[PDB]
Amino acid sequence: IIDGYKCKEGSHPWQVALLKGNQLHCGGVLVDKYWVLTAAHCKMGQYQVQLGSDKIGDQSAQKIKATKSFRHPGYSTKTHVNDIMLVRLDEPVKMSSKVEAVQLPEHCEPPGTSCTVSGWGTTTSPDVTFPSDLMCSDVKLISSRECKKVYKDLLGKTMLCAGIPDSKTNTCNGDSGGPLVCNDTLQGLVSWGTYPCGQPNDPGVYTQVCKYKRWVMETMKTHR
Repeated sequence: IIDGYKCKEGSHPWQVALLKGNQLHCGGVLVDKYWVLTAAHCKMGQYQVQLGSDKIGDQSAQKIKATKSFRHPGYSTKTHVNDIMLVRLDEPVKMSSKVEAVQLPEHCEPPGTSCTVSGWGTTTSPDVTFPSDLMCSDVKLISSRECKKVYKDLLGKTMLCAGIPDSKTNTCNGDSGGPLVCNDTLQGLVSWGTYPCGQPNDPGVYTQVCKYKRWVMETMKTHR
């Protein structure tokens, strides 16, 4: 997160870190005791999922291993359309004041809605610095029609854009898969941006979670 702020202790109990062993690979968001939602480009054969702390590599926070990933079958390694993936934990996580599933959206929030995205991505670019504490950035949903003025054909129908005009406040490397929450629901997953990060008027780009409600439900289901 570029030009962000330290998220407030325990206001983000749905935040998880996907680690490659010890080391930050991606963000993620808890959606149930057994399931984590993240970007498809974050996929690995296994993860260690850190839950329940704002501090990355917190020795007190529980890590749960996960080996099974369910990428949206439409994911494109070329365009990054459908950049969403569910991950099944090896064991369920106990809920508490530091660990809580996020609210999945019932509707799509419109342009202009105020949001916050969080992660442990670098706070500088291109020269990288990785933080201990979870960082937050307040952004606003930008309409497809505006965002297209910048990104043109790069933008698919289920990519959502967010940012602040004339401001560097944005996502960056390591923030991938993390939550964009607007109005107490998850509206986005961090997908991509321009590089270097934090360029004014270059929106951050997100998988628009309201468009995948059937798929998430179908994939998570536990009964029928």
